[PDB]
Amino acid sequence: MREIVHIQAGQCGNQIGAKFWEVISDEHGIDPTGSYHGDSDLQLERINVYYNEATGNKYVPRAILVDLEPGTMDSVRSGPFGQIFRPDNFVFGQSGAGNNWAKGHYTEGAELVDSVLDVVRKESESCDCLQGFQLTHSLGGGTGSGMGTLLISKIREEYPDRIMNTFSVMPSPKVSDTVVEPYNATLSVHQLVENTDETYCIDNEALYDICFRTLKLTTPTYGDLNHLVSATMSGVTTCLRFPGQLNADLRKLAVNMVPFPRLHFFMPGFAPLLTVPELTQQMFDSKNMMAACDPRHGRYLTVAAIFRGRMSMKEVDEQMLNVQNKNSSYFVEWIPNNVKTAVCDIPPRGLKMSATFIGNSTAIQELFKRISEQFTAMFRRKAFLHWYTGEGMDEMEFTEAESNMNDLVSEYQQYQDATAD
Amino acid sequence: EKREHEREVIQKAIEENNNFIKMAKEKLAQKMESNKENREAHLAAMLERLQEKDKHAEEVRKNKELKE
Amino acid sequence: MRECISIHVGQAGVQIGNACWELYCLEHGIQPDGQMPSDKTIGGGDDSFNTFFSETGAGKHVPRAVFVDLEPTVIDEVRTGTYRQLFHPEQLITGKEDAANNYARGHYTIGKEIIDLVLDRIRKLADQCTGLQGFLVFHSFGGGTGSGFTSLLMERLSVDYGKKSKLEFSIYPAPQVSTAVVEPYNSILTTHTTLEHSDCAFMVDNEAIYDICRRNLDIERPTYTNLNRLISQIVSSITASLRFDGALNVDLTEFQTNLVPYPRIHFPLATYAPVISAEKAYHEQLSVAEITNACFEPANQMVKCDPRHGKYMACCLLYRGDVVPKDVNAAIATIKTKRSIQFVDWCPTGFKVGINYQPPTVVPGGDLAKVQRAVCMLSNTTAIAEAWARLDHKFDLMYAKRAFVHWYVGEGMEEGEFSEAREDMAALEKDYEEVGVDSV
Ligand SMILES: Nc1nc2c(ncn2[C@@H]2O[C@H](COP(=O)(O)OP(=O)(O)OP(=O)(O)O)[C@@H](O)[C@H]2O)c(=O)[nH]1
Ligand SMILES: Nc1nc2c(ncn2[C@@H]2O[C@H](COP(=O)(O)OP(=O)(O)O)[C@@H](O)[C@H]2O)c(=O)[nH]1
Ligand SMILES: COc1ccc2c(c1)NC(=O)CN2c1nc(Cl)nc2ccc(F)cc12
Ligand SMILES: [Ca+2]
Ligand SMILES: [Mg+2]
Repeated sequence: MREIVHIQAGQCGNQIGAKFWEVISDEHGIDPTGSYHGDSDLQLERINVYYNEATGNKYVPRAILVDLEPGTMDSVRSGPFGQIFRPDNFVFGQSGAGNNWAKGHYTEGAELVDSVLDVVRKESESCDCLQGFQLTHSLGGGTGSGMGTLLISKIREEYPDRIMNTFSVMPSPKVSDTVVEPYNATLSVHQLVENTDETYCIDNEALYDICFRTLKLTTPTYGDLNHLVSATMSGVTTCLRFPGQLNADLRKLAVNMVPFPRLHFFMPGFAPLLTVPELTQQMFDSKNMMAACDPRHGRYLTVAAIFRGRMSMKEVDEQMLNVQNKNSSYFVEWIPNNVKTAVCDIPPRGLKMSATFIGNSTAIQELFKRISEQFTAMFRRKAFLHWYTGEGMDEMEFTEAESNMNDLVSEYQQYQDATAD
Repeated sequence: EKREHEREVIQKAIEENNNFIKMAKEKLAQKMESNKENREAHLAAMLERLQEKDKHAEEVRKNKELKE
Repeated sequence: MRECISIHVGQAGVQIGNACWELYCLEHGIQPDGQMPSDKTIGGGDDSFNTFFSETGAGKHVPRAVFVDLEPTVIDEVRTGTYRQLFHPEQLITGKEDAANNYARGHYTIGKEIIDLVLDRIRKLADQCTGLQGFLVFHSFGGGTGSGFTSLLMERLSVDYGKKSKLEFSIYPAPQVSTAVVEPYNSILTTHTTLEHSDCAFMVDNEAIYDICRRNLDIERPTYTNLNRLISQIVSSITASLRFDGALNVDLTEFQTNLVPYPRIHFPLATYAPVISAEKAYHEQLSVAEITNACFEPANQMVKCDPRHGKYMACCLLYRGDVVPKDVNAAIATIKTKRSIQFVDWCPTGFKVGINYQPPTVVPGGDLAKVQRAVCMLSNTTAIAEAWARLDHKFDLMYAKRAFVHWYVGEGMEEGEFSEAREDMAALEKDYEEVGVDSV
């Protein structure tokens, strides 16, 4: 058994975290009571990775639900599977965060952190072999962005030798109006670059655009968006959850995916939103990327591809070889055999064949450039600095988080320009 | 003379089988020791900066108490 | 006596041990519970098969083997599989956390926690030996256990057993079945750390094995089960001299005299024939002269390289089954005139032949045809250095940007170990050049 420990934080965090468990519970054969009503035993073989086994053969997610406002909390139990969770693993503020990063990181979040850290430990010490953690949150406002990165700091301090995997949801002015988001994100990324091993960028700008153009949704809801995220998140964990050729775990992912510690921000992808070549074409298509970045504008350091369904893997092998040949200038040449693939026989609910695509592309600097720009439009103005310097923060701290995120893009460019000869 | 030689050759084969077990044993212990210090030195660096982060969260909270 | 202990390290090593030990059992008539009706010497003996199998008083024949892996997935399947009764629990050793594809974790971080226990278990196997010959170590180049734990165990075995023989069966990485993008790093690190501690190493190129499977057995996307069942045939042939008696049978160690002209030049090229499906082997008997000939077709080699564009330092033929010296001699004579076989100028050009009469065996439901006669050629050719060249090039592409190098430094290793390893490899490739140059 290799136990991941899940942590949802904030408004965005808990919601995308919730449909996550709804989906993987359905794939694995678990109803909202925690019992297994499933056909195949391939759904149990590695169930302990996300699930505590309770006698009465009840499987309990290994989830720590967290927020600074009890509202988001109540929704969870009320919703489907709300009663599969552990009642103790809810940890709730009262005063809330009010879309302020300082309130999540330094002040009000500080007051609730040690109450989370305690549930972490209780869950961590129950583990035969703790992989680490995945945090579902947002970088746009309040609890998930700030307390989530303060919780990261604190956890890494107690588990410096465990993996820290986050699903961070990046702000898009096409989906939220609160103007302090370019601030919240940049201060989070300053922390994410320094204290996570793997961060999947879920870009609300790319989730919107997808829903609006491909899915043609004239007004997409945070529920139509989160339908995309649940598909992605079931995908980028297939090899954690199901038996396969490769004994995937959160560190083997990191070792093989992250050639430089800081360059650990993955562009996810899904298809379809079919044949093995259409999948592959779409899966490498910038229209299927969950981060508003075009791969053809940079170069792939490393790529992972999950094929789900019943399909000729001989076909898959030739198809994946085909895209690297025809697209060869878009994979850095100084890292051989840097595109791996895995196939799992069970596809997600309602798709006979899916593909999921994790990429580490220097084009992610696009994502970070858009945030960097909206930042400086406010920071050049000194706008709303009072929401932050009032909570005790220095102005130097905005400068630093800004220079750091600028370096991160500068380093992506360094290796996009790098050659072998 | 020939027997003096015969015993010198078997003394050499022993000398060298031994020096080889020796230098292996030592090369190992050197490596295993330089590795504990390196890995520790690295884990220590990580904590020292994770805690200097906690000191900065004191300074930050103590500034908002200089607001009231 | 002359007993050999086999050590199977990591997923590749363990799974290949399953293929080899299931094959040995079928060869020697041993059943999955360990009983052998033909052994009338209960509790012991010095029969040839006893070089690989001890006997319990209750009649069980028990592999002189140890399976070590830093996680339990792969060895749990041995503990519960068809042959679970064959092994004593204490032969099957597992950790809780594997090496995560990292040489450092296999050698230092995770491995240092189980090495004493593994050495201890090995000592209990050697203490049952009246004349221990050596060890046979099976491991991948690519995995973090395969590379870093193997080499830790190799250094250790050298300390506890001095110059006693250590042979390697090493899985050389191939892009079609590879696990990790860092397989070149683990590859060079372990090749450097082990080079002093190994007397003979047979490399198996996963792409060589993969192509033979696709091409001679018509398997579309061959699995580890497909490849392992072919590797164990080649392993079987190399060890059949140890496990079997025979007038015309020649000890492996005698072939090693010929195969290693200098300590570092110890990587023999294996080639095996016939690899042939049942349908294509039906009505088509392949003669001594046909299989011998196949040995000199580069597409039948365990490692991809061109012996034609290199030089031979030794060439051995290990036959099993229906083969007699007259035929062998006829076949070699034709090949010498019709094939490109240049020897270096400092070593004789005769072929060294051994014949085991017991015919080859196949495993229920396998893809290999049961043939009347088989052969494994073991050559020491400079061409093998090509495999070093390729692998050394992949290492360089990455190390020049220090890609991934932080995953090793954070586990305690220094960049200097990397350049030291690659220099050793640079020298090895230069040694293989030097042996081939003519004399003055
Ligand atoms: N021929 C063959 N090769 C294998 C097999 N299993 C793994 N390999 C090869 O081994 C290489 C990776 O090393 P592994 O043995 O799988 O890893 P490990 O030894 O368990 O070490 P860890 O990284 O700690 O898991 C890959 O390149 C594979 O090609 C097998 O069953 N047969
Ligand atoms: N994709 C997606 N984004 C969300 C969702 N809920 C909130 N967000 C984003 O998160 C940001 C607000 O942070 P929030 O979740 O309210 O923090 P909290 O109130 O402390 O939990 C906004 O910019 C939203 O775009 C959701 O359900 N789906
Ligand atoms: C090519 O570079 C690699 C990228 C990724 C990986 C890897 C090598 N090798 C490993 O053993 C872990 N691993 C993966 N890990 C996880 Cl969690 N999911 C995956 C899904 C698909 C897939 F192809 C690989 C993985
Ligand atoms: Ca006997
Ligand atoms: Mg393993």
